[PDB]
Formats: sequence, structure tokens, C-alpha cells
Amino acid sequence: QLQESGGGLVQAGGSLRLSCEASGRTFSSYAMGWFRQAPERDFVAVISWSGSNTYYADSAKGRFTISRDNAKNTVYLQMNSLKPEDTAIYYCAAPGRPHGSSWSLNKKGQGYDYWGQGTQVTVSS
Amino acid sequence: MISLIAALAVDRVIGMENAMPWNLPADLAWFKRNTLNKPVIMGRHTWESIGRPLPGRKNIILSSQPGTDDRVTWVKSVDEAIAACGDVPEIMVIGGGRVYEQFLPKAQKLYLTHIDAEVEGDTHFPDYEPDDWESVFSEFHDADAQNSHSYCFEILERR
Ligand SMILES: NC(=O)c1ccc[n+]([C@@H]2O[C@H](COP(=O)([O-])OP(=O)(O)OC[C@H]3O[C@@H](n4cnc5c(N)ncnc54)[C@H](OP(=O)(O)O)[C@@H]3O)[C@@H](O)[C@H]2O)c1
Ligand SMILES: Nc1nc(=O)c2nc(CNc3ccc(C(=O)N[C@@H](CCC(=O)O)C(=O)O)cc3)cnc2[nH]1
Repeated sequence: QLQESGGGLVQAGGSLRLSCEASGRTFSSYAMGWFRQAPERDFVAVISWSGSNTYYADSAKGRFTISRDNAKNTVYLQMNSLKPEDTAIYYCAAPGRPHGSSWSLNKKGQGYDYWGQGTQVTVSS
Repeated sequence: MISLIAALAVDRVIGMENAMPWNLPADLAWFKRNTLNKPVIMGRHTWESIGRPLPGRKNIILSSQPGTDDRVTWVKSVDEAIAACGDVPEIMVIGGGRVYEQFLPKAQKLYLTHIDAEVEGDTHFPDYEPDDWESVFSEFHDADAQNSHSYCFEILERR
């Protein structure tokens, strides 16, 4: 269902865009979120089904950008001022409920029923 | 055929103490095209909310109490509401929340408008299991000068 792409090793202060392809449902009907796990799953960012709404964790506010491309069934997480504290595995997650049904949930990092296998992001000093 | 029509915002919200804070002429136009000539069924609160009969449609109000408006048909129960509707191809159920919660398991079609508007409200569309419903129609629209928010028209048929 969900494939995270992008993600590798980057120097401190560096950028790196994450990518997540989602197959199996009508993409435009569902929000998409991003999580990250360090050797506990912290919620990072979610974009609503229409794209018009976005919510960013405190750790992410200002630095990151979540966006979606319906024609390619992909959401992206742009990351810009990276630091060794951002180093972790990153997962795309999707709500099982379509449209805005689980939105306040999703902003609280809950209400997600689908996960990807994740992509590694390592930031060196 | 018993259909539900509704505008849903974020978290299934369909109402608060006052009017929703949005402006969706296209939505209301859609509402009209899909209700016209068909009989409409609504709870008392929704009646009070509209404050005037929906023209060109048999109007039916649910209430345990006796009627307070003679321009419209008042009924004391759900089976009766359905009886008041007669022999018509399709019955339209128009809310609010309590009334949707009752008619949903008796319904074959949902007309849903999805608005990505973060709004807090004490009233919600029922939770519908995506496994029981097939989405047969879908049309999305951007906000613009006449419409405050993004909206998606959708028609669901019970599998
Ligand atoms: N966004 C949308 O698509 C949409 C659509 C419709 C409504 N709304 C909103 O929904 C809100 C109200 O929701 P609501 O759930 O409180 O309205 P529901 O429409 O309150 O109506 C309930 C009333 O109808 C009567 N009733 C319902 N079922 C009955 C039954 N089986 N037998 C006898 N009477 C019955 C009762 O009246 P009595 O107390 O007289 O017994 C009951 O209090 C409003 O703000 C309105 O704007 C939104
Ligand atoms: N998709 C949808 N949007 C709604 O706003 C909606 N509202 C209700 C309940 N409240 C209302 C309130 C006003 C009117 C209304 O004014 N209808 C006019 C439209 C006028 C116009 O075209 O501007 C009508 O004659 O249908 C309808 C329902 C029930 N189902 C809905 N369904």
C-alpha cells in the first residue's frame, strides 16, 4: 500500500526531501501523515485530504514542509535545516477513514491505520 | 429508495449552535438539484434552522410534539415520516444528526459534500463504514470568490 522513498545521509544544516507513494485506494480522498521513530513513533506532520490543511509537530514547525501530488499518488515531506536530532526512520501513514473524518485525530498523531516500511534519514555533524 | 444528503466538514461536523461559518453557494445549488421534486425529511431543529419551507418539495418534519406550522407536514415517528412520503422513486433525508443516525441503516444512497474546513461543532454525521458503501460519483472544487472553502461532491451507494 505505502512506499517511502528519498532519505539517506546528509550533512548538518542540510536539506533532504522525503517521498511516499500510496497505492490501493483513491489517493485524493485521504489525508497523509509522516511519523519518525528513534530506536518511539513521534508524529511529525499531516496534510488533509484536500491539501488545504496542514499540521506540524513542534519539532517540525518552520523547518519542514508536507505537500501532496494527487496525479502521482504521492505526499512529500520537505526537510530543510536538519540536525543530528532529526536522525531517525521516517514513516508515511494514512487514515483508514476517507476525507476529513479523522482529522483532529490525525493532528494528534492518532487515527492512522496504514503505515509504510519507512525510510532512513541520517544527519552527521 | 431512501437517501441521505449532507454537507460534512472536518471530523464529520455538520452543525454548531449557530450557522456554520462558511459560504457555499455551489453546495446549496447542488443540494437543490438533488432534492427538487423529491420529498424531504428533517428533524425539528433543522426545520427551525432553515426557518422557511423548501419550495418544490414535499416537506416532512419529525417531532414528538404537535405541529407549529401548517405550510408543512408534521409526523410523530420514522415509519410515519416514510408513510407521509408516498410512492416516490426516492426519499431525501436532510438531517440533522439525530435524524441521520436513524435513517442511515435504512438508506441505499448518500449525497455527501466534503468541506476541508476546521470547524468545531456539537453535531455530526454518523460514522459510515467505508466497506458498506461504494463511491459511484465524485467531483472536487477549489474555493473561489463565491465559495469560502474547498468542497467535494460525492455520491455513495450501499454495497
Ligand atoms: N451540514 C449539513 O448538511 C446539515 C444538515 C442538516 C442539519 N444540519 C445542522 O444540524 C443541526 C441540528 O442537528 P440535530 O441532530 O440536533 O437535529 P435533529 O434534526 O435535532 O432533529 C431532532 C428533533 O426531531 C425530532 N425527532 C427526531 N427523530 C424523531 C423521532 N423518531 N420521533 C419523533 N421525533 C423525532 C425531535 O423533535 P422533538 O423534540 O419535537 O421531539 C428531535 O428533537 C443544525 O445546526 C443544523 O444546521 C446540518
Ligand atoms: N450538501 C448539503 N449542504 C447543506 O447545507 C445541507 N443543509 C441541510 C440543512 N440546512 C439547510 C439550510 C438551507 C437550505 C436552503 O436554503 N436550500 C435552498 C437553496 C437556496 C439556494 O440555492 O441558494 C433550496 O431551495 O434548496 C437547505 C438546507 C441539509 N442538507 C444539506 N446538504
